[PDB]
Amino acid sequence: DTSRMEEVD
Amino acid sequence: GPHMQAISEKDRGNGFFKEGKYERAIECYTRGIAADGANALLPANRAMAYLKIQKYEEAEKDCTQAILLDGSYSKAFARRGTARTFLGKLNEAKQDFETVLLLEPGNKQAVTELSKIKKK
Repeated sequence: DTSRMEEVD
Repeated sequence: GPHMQAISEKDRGNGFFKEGKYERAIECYTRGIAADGANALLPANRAMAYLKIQKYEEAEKDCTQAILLDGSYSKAFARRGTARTFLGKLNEAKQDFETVLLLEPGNKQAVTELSKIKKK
């Protein structure tokens, strides 16, 4: 799997 | 200590970002980026809030900051390419989405957002 853009910590 | 102080203003701004109070998240992360200025995750969350308030010109800059400190953060490149796409810097965003594909091979955004470029 790979990283999604829309997020914070 | 200095690390825990830079966590506190991150943990604080995240809670405003979850509540949709994106500007208050920007304010908190700014206190951390100004206290420390060496963590890539602080400006990486600040850029997301600038992008939600449609200040893509300002979101681009904080995404570049996360790439100056870390240089390997696929989320920061995906956020810069996305900001540039709505900024009109579509050719500069093409290069950032191609860079996400170096950091994660077959990345779902790095195919799809690079494919949105060609909707001419």
